Amino acid sequence: EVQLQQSGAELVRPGASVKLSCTASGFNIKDDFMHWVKQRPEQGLEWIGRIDPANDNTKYAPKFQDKATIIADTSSNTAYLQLSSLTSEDTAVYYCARREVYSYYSPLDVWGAGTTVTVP
Amino acid sequence: DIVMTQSPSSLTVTAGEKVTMSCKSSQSLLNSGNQKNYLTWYQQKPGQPPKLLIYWASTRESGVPDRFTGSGSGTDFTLTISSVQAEDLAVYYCQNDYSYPLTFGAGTKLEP
Repeated sequence: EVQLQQSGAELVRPGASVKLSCTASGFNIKDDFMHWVKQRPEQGLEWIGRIDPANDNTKYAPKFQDKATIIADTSSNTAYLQLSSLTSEDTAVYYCARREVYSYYSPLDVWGAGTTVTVP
Repeated sequence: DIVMTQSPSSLTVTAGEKVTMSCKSSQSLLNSGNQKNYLTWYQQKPGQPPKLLIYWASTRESGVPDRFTGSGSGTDFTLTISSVQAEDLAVYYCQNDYSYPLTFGAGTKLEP
């Protein structure tokens, strides 16, 4: 089947940076859009941004754009979520999802297991 | 931009019982070009990743049971389940899949 393998949990000190990985299995990301969603203990989900591994174009949420950086390495079929200067507010679970662009319509079906990031 | 509002937030249910959830969008999600509404529903159990239940506000994902019915148009949508089961106790989110940025509702948690 298709699968989105995510890296392990993280515990960083306020001010440090962090890189999260979302490796794809069963499909080449060069044909899917890699999105990133953040979820705090609250419950509500929040879109952070996406990227096009093919062209390298990105798309962030205005509130995240100045903190998150989504990178992609086709050579390794991996997408990254770089978070800078962490604060308590950054403590959450970060999932990675995909969307096939080469098709009429396709929702955000497959998702990664989500990697927890605790700062405090 | 597009605000997703779901209600009620919490809902005590009993097995076999029918349940109705509502999700209202800030602006219309109906694409006049294909008459399809870009709204999708999710299910989330604790310690588990979000799962796709329905997209285009009413089309069931390959796999989900019929007891999951989504409907509504443009601004108002609702989720329904005829005779809720036990493994139906998660949180359900509706999501605007029309335009950027993608927005999710706060969700409705089904309780014991």
